Amino acid sequence: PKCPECGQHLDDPNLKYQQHPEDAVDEPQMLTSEKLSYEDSPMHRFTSFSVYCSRGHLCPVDTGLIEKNVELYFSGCAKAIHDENPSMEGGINGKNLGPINQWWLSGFDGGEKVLIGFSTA
Amino acid sequence: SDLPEIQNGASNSEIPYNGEPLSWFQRQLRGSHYQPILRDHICKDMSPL
Ligand SMILES: [Zn+2]
Repeated sequence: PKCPECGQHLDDPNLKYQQHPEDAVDEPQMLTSEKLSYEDSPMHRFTSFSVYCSRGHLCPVDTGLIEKNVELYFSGCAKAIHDENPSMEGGINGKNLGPINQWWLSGFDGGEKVLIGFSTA
Repeated sequence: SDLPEIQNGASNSEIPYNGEPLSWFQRQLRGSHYQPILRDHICKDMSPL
C-alpha cells in the first residue's frame, strides 16, 4: 500500500492526512482580501501551514518531491507582510494553495532571520 | 510590571512576552506594533542558600 502521488506508505504510523479550516477559500479568492495591503508577485506571511499531495498526505518539502515533478499543495492563514503575529488572528484562510513552483530560503548573512518561503504561479 | 514571571536562574534568552504592555513607558520601549520575542529576560542562578 503506497501513495501513487507522494510515494509514502499507508502502514507508516507517522503518516497524517490534511484537515482544512472552514473559511478555507482557494488561492485566487483569498488573495483578493483587504487583510492584505519590487516583485510582480504578491508577498505574504503565512501561518499554521500544511503541505500535502493531491491525495491529502502531509509531505515534507526537502525530500525533493517538487523536483520529481510532484504537485504539492498547502494551506493555512495568510497574514499581512508586516504582521509579526504567528496566531491566526488578522489572517484569511486558504486551501489547496496552487502547486508549489519553487521553495526558497533567505537569512544567511545578518541575524537569525532564516526565513523559509514558498513560491506559486 | 508587564514582563512574564521567571524564576531564579532563568537562562532562556528569547521567550514570548505572553501579554500586552501595561504602562505608558512599557508601550514606548516595545514599539507601537507587535514583536513576539522578549530578549534577555534572564537572571542569575543564585546559590540555593
Ligand atoms: Zn500521497
